[PDB]
Order: sequence, then structure tokens, then C-alpha cells
Amino acid sequence: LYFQSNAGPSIEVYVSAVSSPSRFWVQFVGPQVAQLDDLVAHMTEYYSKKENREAHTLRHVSVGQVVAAVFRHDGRWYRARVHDIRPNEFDSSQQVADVFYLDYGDSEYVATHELCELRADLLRLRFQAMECFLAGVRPASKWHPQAVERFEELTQVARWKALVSRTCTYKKTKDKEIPGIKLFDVTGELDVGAVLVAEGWAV
Repeated sequence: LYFQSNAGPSIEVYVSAVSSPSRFWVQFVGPQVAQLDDLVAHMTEYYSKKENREAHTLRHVSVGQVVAAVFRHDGRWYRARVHDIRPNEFDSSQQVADVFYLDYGDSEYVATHELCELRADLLRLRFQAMECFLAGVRPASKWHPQAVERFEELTQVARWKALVSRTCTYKKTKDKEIPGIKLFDVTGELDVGAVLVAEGWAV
């Protein structure tokens, strides 16, 4: 746990995915977000045809590999990284990839056979999701499920509600640096962490 010396001005973000206030993901408001809508659409058009999937069939999958993956079946297609691989919870003869949605931040277990090779031109766009954690606050007694629910509400996760973000701190998790941010919903300002604390979910 560190303190940002020359912390920048604040900026607008969307909270795209939440695991808890100690690990959630945001997207920077700006032009790359619209470019991302077109990426999903185009990919969803492309990988939706069986002819295209068959030209991009994976013979082998590695951890760390970037692939294309659906969210719900006959749904939209996304850029995913394989975080780990394990047996299917329900049938150990099968395997599932734990795929990280590179532009949003969520994770999910997907049968490895549902995955396809990501066409190399599709890497061009920067990966939109940035991992963060909520500065200032910590779990009341590690986070209580209904506290995570309440955080998802206040941030209106995945519903393209712009919040103002200020970076106060960071933690080091090569290795990676994660901002601890304060999130404000400007209506007056609403300090999300402050609410979580006022409502007894956080110390």
C-alpha cells in the first residue's frame, strides 16, 4: 500500500465489472469505448457463423493466451484471456478455461471447446478493462456478499453510468500496479466508499 505523490486530476469512468470493492474493473470514458461497441458487434457477426469458427479452431490452449469467447450461448463474442484451466466442476472428463474478459473485467468458466483463435487484427484495440480497488475503505469483518451487492448498485456496474474517479493510493500485486480510487457520482457528489462506510458495510 502506497500513496500517489503527484496524483493527477480526476476523470470519468464506467464500472464495467465488480468482484468486490477490493477488486473491480473500470473503463475510461472516451472514444475507445465506442470503438469497443464496434468490436463486439463485428466479432459477434464474425464468430457467429460456423464457417468462421471452423477457420479459427484451437488445437491447443495455454494459460495467458488471448482467445475469442461468448458470454452466453448464441450471445456476443469477446476478447478473453485464459487465466487458468481446470476440470469441469460437474464432470472431470471435461475441462473448462477460466476466461478473463479483457475489455470488461469479469471472469467465467467456459468449456474449452467453445473457444476460438482470436484473429490477429482484433488485438489492435487497447484492452479496455483496468483493475482497481476502492481507496480509503476496508471490509467491516473478506467482503460480505450483500456488501458486494450494494457496491454493484451504487456503481451501477455494467450499465454505462459515468462516475468521477480520483486516484489516491496504489498497491503492487512482471508485476502490476493497481490504483486505489475514490468514485463519485455527481448529481451533489456521492462518495461511494463513504456510503459503503455510512451504511455499515465497510470500515
